[PDB]
Amino acid sequence: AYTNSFTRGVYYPDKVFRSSVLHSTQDLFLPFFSNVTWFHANPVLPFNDGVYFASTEKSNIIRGWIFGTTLDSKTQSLLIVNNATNVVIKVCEFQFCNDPFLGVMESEFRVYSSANNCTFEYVSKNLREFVFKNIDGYFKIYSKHTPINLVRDLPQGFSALEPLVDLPIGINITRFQTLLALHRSAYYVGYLQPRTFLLKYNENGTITDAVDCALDPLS
Amino acid sequence: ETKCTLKSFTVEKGIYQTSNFRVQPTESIVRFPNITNLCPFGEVFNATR
Amino acid sequence: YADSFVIRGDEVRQIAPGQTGKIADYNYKLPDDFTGCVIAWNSNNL
Amino acid sequence: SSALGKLQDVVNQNAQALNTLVKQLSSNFGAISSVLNDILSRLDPP
Amino acid sequence: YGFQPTNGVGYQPYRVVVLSFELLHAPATVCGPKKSTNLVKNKCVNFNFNGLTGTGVLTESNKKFLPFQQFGRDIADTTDAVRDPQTLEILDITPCSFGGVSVITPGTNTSNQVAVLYQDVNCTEVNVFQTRAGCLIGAEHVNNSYECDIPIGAGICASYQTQS
Ligand SMILES: *[C@@H]1O[C@H](CO)[C@@H](O[C@@H]2O[C@H](CO)[C@@H](O)[C@H](O)[C@H]2NC(C)=O)[C@H](O)[C@H]1NC(C)=O
Ligand SMILES: *[C@@H]1O[C@H](CO)[C@@H](O[C@@H]2O[C@H](CO)[C@@H](O)[C@H](O)[C@H]2NC(C)=O)[C@H](O)[C@H]1NC(C)=O
Ligand SMILES: *[C@@H]1O[C@H](CO)[C@@H](O)[C@H](O)[C@H]1NC(C)=O
Ligand SMILES: *[C@@H]1O[C@H](CO)[C@@H](O)[C@H](O)[C@H]1NC(C)=O
Ligand SMILES: *[C@@H]1O[C@H](CO)[C@@H](O)[C@H](O)[C@H]1NC(C)=O
Ligand SMILES: *[C@@H]1O[C@H](CO)[C@@H](O)[C@H](O)[C@H]1NC(C)=O
Ligand SMILES: *[C@@H]1O[C@H](CO)[C@@H](O)[C@H](O)[C@H]1NC(C)=O
Ligand SMILES: *[C@@H]1O[C@H](CO)[C@@H](O)[C@H](O)[C@H]1NC(C)=O
Ligand SMILES: *[C@@H]1O[C@H](CO)[C@@H](O)[C@H](O)[C@H]1NC(C)=O
Ligand SMILES: *[C@@H]1O[C@H](CO)[C@@H](O)[C@H](O)[C@H]1NC(C)=O
Repeated sequence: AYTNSFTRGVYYPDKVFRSSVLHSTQDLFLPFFSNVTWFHANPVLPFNDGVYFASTEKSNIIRGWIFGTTLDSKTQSLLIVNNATNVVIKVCEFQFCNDPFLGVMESEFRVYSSANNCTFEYVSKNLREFVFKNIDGYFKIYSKHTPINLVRDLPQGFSALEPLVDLPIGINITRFQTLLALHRSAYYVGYLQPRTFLLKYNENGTITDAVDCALDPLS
Repeated sequence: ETKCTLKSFTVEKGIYQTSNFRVQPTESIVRFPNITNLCPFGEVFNATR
Repeated sequence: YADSFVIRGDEVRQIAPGQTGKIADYNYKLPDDFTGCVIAWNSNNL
Repeated sequence: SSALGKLQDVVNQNAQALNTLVKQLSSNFGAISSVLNDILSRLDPP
Repeated sequence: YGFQPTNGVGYQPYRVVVLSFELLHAPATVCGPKKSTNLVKNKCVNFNFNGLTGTGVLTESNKKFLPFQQFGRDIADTTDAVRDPQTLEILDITPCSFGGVSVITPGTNTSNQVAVLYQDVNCTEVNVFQTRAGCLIGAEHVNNSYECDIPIGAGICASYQTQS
């Protein structure tokens, strides 16, 4: 299936506060009214320039992503996981199952079978959006958690995404995947292009509205 | 100063812009994130075995 | 003004208008507003 | 109480010009940055 | 090695640590510390917050950033606020007073007395009389109204009477 975003995938493109103004930016955005894939419950996707990624549930079936160029050994990759404990970022050379996942006893993690040469570690319904990008050896992640009053369909509205993480890795990326918690006892993928937007800033400094300046003559 | 900026030993009545003025910085300050991970080389240079 | 001396064969490009180097930063400097000639010729036979 | 466009236009023109003057303090014109404290920090005087 | 405490030097055990700095091709990594200083308010200073470099006078403010926002800027894109990275407090930035200086002369063919106007400057930062055109030094403020002689501005004029 395919679906239509309406006004989705807007993130704060810098750390700068702004009071009641209209500011114009050039960056990598998800164009308004786009053609976003639909997935149910998954396969190896491309990256090619950033990614928008939403998801919907009350349980937690979406348990992180895996990135990289080959998703195996012989080249390095990232791995972002969340068991019922908390997030586990990790950067080694792995050996990934071609269909990697984790179970739910509640024993799991048939994800990889190798953790060699680790160069970075870290340990510690609902709509959960994420924007992933990778520039100059930094892997930036923006995110937002809005509550839907549906269960698993893409809604309409405006909600800007706030920066979360910054990782000075150096890693090359060309592909990525997803991770799901099996049954033993809905998600979308947009892509980002270089656009020019007009963001409206509140008096507290939040982005409340935007204009995509390449949609139509009025814009 | 008027005679210099007017290039003349006589000046006529009026008001004349002669120079600018500005306050100079008293000192310098520097701010930066706090200190947390300063590397504990007291594990490799301070091992028991 | 004739300034006459002897250097190592490498830092002959260190006698130039405007530069950084261990010979130029410590033992001899020329202004960036230099005007004149620089002559160098080899010497281990003297 | 419910037309002064000729007075509004001369105000607008002057403000639009003064803003364009300040917005030019952030162009390179073919330099490495727009800040003098950045050319005086990663370049030698020559 | 059979090490024994009664061994001549050069046969006693030495511990060795070899540090090897490498530079692959990442974006950055570990570096050395960097001394700093405290903070002062209400004085023209040269500040530096994390790389934000400028000069001016810092006061405390009534803004509220967003937890991830590190400094503010206004229309025309000048920095007019900042967050300092240790208190987590935001501070207003105001340029350090400046202006023009004008001298009021009654004509050198009449006198050598002068008055001085410091344009749009408060009088504290330089008998002494505060106009809306700036701070005026060397002229007496009388209460009568004459025709204008030398225009000061915002309704004020000056003149050489009687002698002053
Ligand atoms: C290993 O740990 C010891 C103890 O904490 C450090 O020894 C200190 O060295 C300083 C400077 O020589 C002395 O003033 C202190 O008196 C020492 N400690 C004690 C408890 O007396 C030593 O510096 C550490 N090694 C390294 C490489 O950091
Ligand atoms: C930075 O470190 C200092 C201490 O080195 C922290 O200062 C404390 O701040 C709290 C307020 O939250 C005060 O109640 C304490 O009295 C302060 N102690 C000292 C010794 O100054 C400061 O909070 C730290 N800030 C950050 C952002 O880490
Ligand atoms: C998205 O692109 C596919 C490509 O064939 C097309 O079939 C589909 O109709 C498009 N969806 C929308 C909403 O335009
Ligand atoms: C969650 O997964 C990480 C991945 O290595 C692991 O380190 C951690 O121990 C797991 N949680 C528990 C409770 O074992
Ligand atoms: C990465 O792992 C392989 C196999 O374990 C090893 O041959 C190689 O030396 C490792 N890389 C580095 C930089 O040591
Ligand atoms: C990423 O892959 C490209 C392939 O064209 C390669 O040239 C580049 O060096 C790689 N990145 C790094 C940091 O080596
Ligand atoms: C945030 O904005 C709202 C409306 O714009 C305003 O009423 C409020 O005072 C602001 N500050 C808050 C909520 O701290
Ligand atoms: C200027 O001075 C000369 C010489 O004393 C005099 O003749 C002339 O009247 C003066 N001009 C005036 C008073 O306007
Ligand atoms: C000048 O400074 C004084 C001293 O704080 C202040 O009270 C006053 O409002 C300022 N402005 C004028 C026009 O006096
Ligand atoms: C000018 O007149 C006012 C009347 O309100 C008075 O308060 C003030 O002291 C007078 N100043 C002088 C210098 O006479």
